[PDB]
Amino acid sequence: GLLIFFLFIGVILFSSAVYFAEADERDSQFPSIPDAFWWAVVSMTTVGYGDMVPTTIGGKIVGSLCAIAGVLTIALPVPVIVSNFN
Amino acid sequence: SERVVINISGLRFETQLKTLAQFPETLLGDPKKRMRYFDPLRNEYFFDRNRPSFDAILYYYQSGGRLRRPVNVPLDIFSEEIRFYELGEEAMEMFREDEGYIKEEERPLPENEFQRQVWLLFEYPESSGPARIIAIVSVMVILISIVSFCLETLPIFRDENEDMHGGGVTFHTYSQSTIGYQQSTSFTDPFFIVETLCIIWFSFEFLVRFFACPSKAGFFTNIMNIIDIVAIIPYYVTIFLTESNKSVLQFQNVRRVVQIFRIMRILRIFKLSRHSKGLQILGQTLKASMRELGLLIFFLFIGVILFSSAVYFAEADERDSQFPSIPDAFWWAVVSMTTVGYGDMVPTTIGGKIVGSLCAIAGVLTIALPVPVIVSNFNYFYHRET
Amino acid sequence: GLLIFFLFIGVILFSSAVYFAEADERDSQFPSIPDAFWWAVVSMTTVGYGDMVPTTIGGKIVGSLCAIAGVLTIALPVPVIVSNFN
Repeated sequence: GLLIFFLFIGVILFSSAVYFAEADERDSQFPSIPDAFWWAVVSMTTVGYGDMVPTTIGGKIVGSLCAIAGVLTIALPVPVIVSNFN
Repeated sequence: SERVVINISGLRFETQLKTLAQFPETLLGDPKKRMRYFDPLRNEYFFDRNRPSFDAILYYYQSGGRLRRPVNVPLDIFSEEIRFYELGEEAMEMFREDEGYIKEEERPLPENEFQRQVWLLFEYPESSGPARIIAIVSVMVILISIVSFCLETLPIFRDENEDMHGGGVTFHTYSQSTIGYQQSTSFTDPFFIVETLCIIWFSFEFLVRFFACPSKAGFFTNIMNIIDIVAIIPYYVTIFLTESNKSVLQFQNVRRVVQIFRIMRILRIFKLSRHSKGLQILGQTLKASMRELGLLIFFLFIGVILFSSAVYFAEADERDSQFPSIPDAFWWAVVSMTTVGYGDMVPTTIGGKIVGSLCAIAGVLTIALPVPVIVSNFNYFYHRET
Repeated sequence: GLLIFFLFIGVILFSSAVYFAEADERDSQFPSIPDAFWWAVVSMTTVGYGDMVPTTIGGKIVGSLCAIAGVLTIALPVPVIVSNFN
C-alpha cells in the first residue's frame, strides 16, 4: 500500500507539473492533469511507451525528474517485499 | 565414569573418560597418545593451544559425532585443530562438506609419452608455452567463426546475387540464401572457405580430445564436450541434407530443417566457455538456480495471462483497438512487465490504462522476487573462485 | 568487463535469433544480424526505443526472452560494483 500511495503522490505531482508546463502550447499532448496521470505512471515505472511526451523545455525538466523520482519511489518499498518472499 | 580434566591454555574443560573412549583413534581417545600431555601435579592434560576451538572439539565427543565450527573461529585455525586432535578423515570430510567444500576429480593420460603429453596442450593452457599458443588460436578461430557467421547476413553481400532485382529464382542462389554460403568443392565462396576452415579446426580439437582423454566414457557428460560437438553438427548435417536433396523440389521440402541448423550455428558462441572463467561461473549459477529461474518464468506467465486478458476486454468495445485477441496482447503484457515498453501496442481507454498501470508495477515486483536469489548464487560461485 | 562480456554474448545470440525469425518477412525491420545488435542492446537494457520491433510470433518469443535475459544479465555483475562503491 505504501508503494501505491507514494506512486499516487508522484503521479499527481508530475502530472500537474507537466500539464502546466505544456499548457501554453498548441500541440500539447496533455489535455488535462488527469490525462497526464498515464504519462506519469508510464515514466515513473520507466515503461515509457512514448505515446505521450513533453515537448517544451519545462516539460522535459519535469519529465527528467519524474523518471528519477520513479526509480527511487519504487525502490524504497520493494526491498522489504523481496525480503518477505525470500 | 572416572572424570578427565583438559586444560586448554588455562581454560578448564571437564568430561567423563567414557565420553572420550567413544573415539579411540583420536588423540584424546587413545591413552598412549594423550599420555604426553598429562600433568601429574594437577591431574589434568594440558594443551598450549587455541581456546575458542576446543569447545566444539569436546562437543564432538559429547554429541557423538557433531563437529560444528564455532561462528567466531576462522576456518583455517579450526581445521588445524581438527587435525591436531586427530579426529580422522571421515570427520574432516563431513566437516568440509558442511563448510561448503569437497570435490576432486580428473584422471590423467596413461599412454604417457603420447596421449598424456597431447592431452596437456589441449586441456591445460598452463601445461606449457605451446599449450597457451593453442588456446589462443581457439579464441581466434571462435571469434572469427562468429564474425563470419554474422557478415553472412549483411545485405551488401547477400543482396548482391543473381536474383537481387526480383528477377527469376535459381536453385543455387536459393540454397545459398538458406544456408548462408555456397557449398561447392570449388571453394569459390569466401564464406564457405572461412566456415570450412573453422570447422576443420573445431573438428580437429573434438577429435583430439576424444582420442586422447583418460575416460572416453564420461566424455559426453562434460557440458564442454557437448558444446564442441554442437559446434560442428550444423556443418556436416547441412552437407548431408543438401547432397541428399540436390534438386529444387527436394530442397524446398527440407529447407526448414536446413534453416534450423543454420540458427544452431550461433551456439558456437559458447565454445568460449572453455576459455572464460566468468562464463563458467554463470553456467554453475544457472544450473544452481533452475527452481528460481522457473519460478520467474511461471510468475511472469501468470501475470502475462491476467493482464493480457484484462487489457483485451477493456479495449474490446473500441473500433481502434490495438488488441485483436488475448494471445496477441501477451506481447504487450511482457513488454510492459519487463518494462521494455516498445510502444507498438498501447491501451487507449481509461480501463486499459488502469490495467496497464498495474501491469507495469506488478512486473517490477514479479521480476524482483526471484532474481535476488539468482544474484546470490552467482555471487557465491563468483567469490568462491576469486 | 564481465558485464560487457555477458551483454556481448546475449546481444549476439538474440540478434541472431530475431534476425532469422523475421527473415522470411517482406516488412522485416532486421536487415542483418549486426543491425539487430542495436535492437538487442535496447531490449536487454530494457530501454526499448521502439524503432526496431519484431513483428512475427517467433520474433516476439525471441524478444520476450531477450528482455528477461537482459534483466538477469545486468543484475549479476552490478551488485559487486555497488558493494565496492559502498
